[PDB]
Amino acid sequence: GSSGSSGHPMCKEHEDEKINIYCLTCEVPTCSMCKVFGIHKACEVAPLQSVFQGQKTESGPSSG
Ligand SMILES: [Zn+2]
Ligand SMILES: [Zn+2]
Repeated sequence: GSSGSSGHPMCKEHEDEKINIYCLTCEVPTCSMCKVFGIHKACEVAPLQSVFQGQKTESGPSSG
């Protein structure tokens, strides 16, 4: 009706990969390998741990 069971979102690229970090730009909970070794470079990932206000992305250049 309205309520129901729901699991955790898994990275689209890696069907079998427990999400480690969460993306902001696109607003999608993706892994880190996709951010450091993927297309999620220009995006802004944060420490899923807490994910407090303010960006924490310094290491890693941003591509077009
Ligand atoms: Zn992204
Ligand atoms: Zn991934």
